[PDB]
Amino acid sequence: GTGYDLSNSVFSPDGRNFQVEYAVKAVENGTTSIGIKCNDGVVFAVEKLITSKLLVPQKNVKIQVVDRHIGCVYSGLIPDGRHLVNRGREEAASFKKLYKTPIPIPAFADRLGQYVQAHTLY
Amino acid sequence: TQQPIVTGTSVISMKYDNGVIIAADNLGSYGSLLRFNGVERLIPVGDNTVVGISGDISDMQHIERLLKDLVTENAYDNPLADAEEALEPSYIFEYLATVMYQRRSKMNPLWNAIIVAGVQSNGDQFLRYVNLLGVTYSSPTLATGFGAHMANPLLRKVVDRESDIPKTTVQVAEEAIVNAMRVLYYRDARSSRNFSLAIIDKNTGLTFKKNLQVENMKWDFAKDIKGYGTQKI
Repeated sequence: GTGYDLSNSVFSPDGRNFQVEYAVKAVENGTTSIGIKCNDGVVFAVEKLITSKLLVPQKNVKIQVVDRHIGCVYSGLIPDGRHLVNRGREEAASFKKLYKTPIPIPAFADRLGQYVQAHTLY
Repeated sequence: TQQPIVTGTSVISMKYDNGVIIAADNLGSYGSLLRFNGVERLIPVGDNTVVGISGDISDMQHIERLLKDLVTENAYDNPLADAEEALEPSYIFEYLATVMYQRRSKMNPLWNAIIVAGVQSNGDQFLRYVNLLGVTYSSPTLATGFGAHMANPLLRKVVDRESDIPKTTVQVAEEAIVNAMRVLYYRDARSSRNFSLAIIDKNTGLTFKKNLQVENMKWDFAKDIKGYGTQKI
């Protein structure tokens, strides 16, 4: 039969989760953003589209910081990205409160990974 | 429902023509044992505020963590974090005063007395007190604990009213603060000789002096005191 793509957590006959794959399509319809790791740091850059001259130049900042040492940029549905950063922030704070040291990047990654993956379970 | 364990004594401060000065010794007492000699009780927030805290040290350490968080969280999605939308002394104060009163209303206070000294973006000096009960007040001079009894009378001879602020220089103010700190080492059994002082000026900004020591003390007269009444030798 069909219908394996109307509800999130459902596995299709070939083991794919169609709703996640359609999410990816929303990502591919968005602005490009990149990241370049360097000899002692990282650089983030993003293309911001100028829908019209009415946009106040340099004000709709898109790149976001987490704690004081992490930068985050994303492509797709901007609001979803913000949502993701809000959680990252709560997650980074939680880590600092209990362990004193600011959140390691690999640990932060997984925090974001687990939350995102959680949204493919139901 | 608690009781303070490691404690910090006086925090004194006064406002002068172009800023405010605040000082506090570096001791953390455990009852009558002058246990820890390297405790910093003056907490700079950004470049325009210093929060001086007396009372329970574990609670001061908590307030420190809270202040560092306020700074992290204010930078978030704030392109003007190091400019127009930076934390003002009045914001830091109101926040703390809110926490203090909420904690007292839950019968679990942060056992402290705090003075927030700073300079607002338009140049106004800011000096305001808040304690474990959520009580707040402002005055040209403010001191907590023991210092309220001995430092205020001294600092007030310099700035007795609002009109006296514009007639007082940093030199004069710092001199008075430094003398009060000496008087407190003389008469407060829970004081330390080592202290920290911070000046927040509308032109020169934040100058934070660490490792100061009370000097120029008068103890020589003690040689001539013998007995407690009739003893002659």
